[PDB]
Amino acid sequence: SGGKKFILELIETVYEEILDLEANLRNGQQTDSTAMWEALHIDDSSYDVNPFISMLSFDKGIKIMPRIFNFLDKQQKLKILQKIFNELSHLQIIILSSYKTTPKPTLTQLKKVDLFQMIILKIIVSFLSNNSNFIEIMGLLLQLIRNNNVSFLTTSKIGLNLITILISRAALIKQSTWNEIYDKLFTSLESKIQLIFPPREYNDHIMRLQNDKFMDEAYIWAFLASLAASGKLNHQRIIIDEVRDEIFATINEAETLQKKEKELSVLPQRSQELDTELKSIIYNKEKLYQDLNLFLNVMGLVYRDGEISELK
Amino acid sequence: TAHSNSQALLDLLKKPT
Ligand SMILES: [Cl-]
Ligand SMILES: [Mg+2]
Repeated sequence: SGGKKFILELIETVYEEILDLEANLRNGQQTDSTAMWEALHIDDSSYDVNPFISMLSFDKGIKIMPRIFNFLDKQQKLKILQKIFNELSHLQIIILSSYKTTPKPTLTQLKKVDLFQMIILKIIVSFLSNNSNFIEIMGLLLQLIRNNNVSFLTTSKIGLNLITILISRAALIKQSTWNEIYDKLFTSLESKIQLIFPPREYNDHIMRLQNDKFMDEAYIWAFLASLAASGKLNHQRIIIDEVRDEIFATINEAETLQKKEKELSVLPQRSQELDTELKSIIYNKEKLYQDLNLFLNVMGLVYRDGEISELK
Repeated sequence: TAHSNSQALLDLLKKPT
């Protein structure tokens, strides 16, 4: 709770407040975002689940987020990011994007996940890059690690992608407290790193719904590239040991595509449809090499031409 | 070194299990 009607009436209020601010601004009139900020209920603990968190369950709530950020200051935006991180596991979008809680998502559920990802992660990237200081990024990570089961978040594409954004920004911000925060994150992941890879039945289900024969796992390798990057030799050792089977599953998949390419390219007669198939195979074969190499290169390793070796 | 670390990681990765 809730309830459903109350949250929908709250979104309508947010829409009304934003439209008044937008109208005032356009006409070059003085804007006051107090009524709008109060309509959000960020500083509200009167319910089991925070009303703003509940607003994010609805696509209409998600779509107005960039417009809300146009009328907020630095601290207000940070309060929003902190409420999101603090209650990540109680966000229905995380429950929908997790292969554990939602093993069979509907196409509608997948569209909601994708809408949320391109809107909410764009907002977070824009705020953290320009501009947020060390203490604030460290604070968001600690909020995420202390108020959530981190391994459950890594089973969700949004959860994993939110963690990658935070690690990658922290890695850029220092040219020693991060070293302690990173190890707290590593602690919560150790012996569960393989669980970031969804089971085959989940991937087969996502593929049927989108009519595709290849799963995009670039985000999984980007998370791993980031984690290995900020880790010491002992962390990299654990990562390699835990994801070893996934590295060899990706290589087998790429080598299967490499052989399909060679067998079809030798065919004397070639139509535009065989041309399309070969380009599709070449594209997917090269994508697997690139995704795995984003991770391996970080540890000075490279997959070429048929094996893994030290990067020159 | 970065070389010795990379070699340790390669050797670990190349183990069957
Ligand atoms: Cl927990
Ligand atoms: Mg203020």
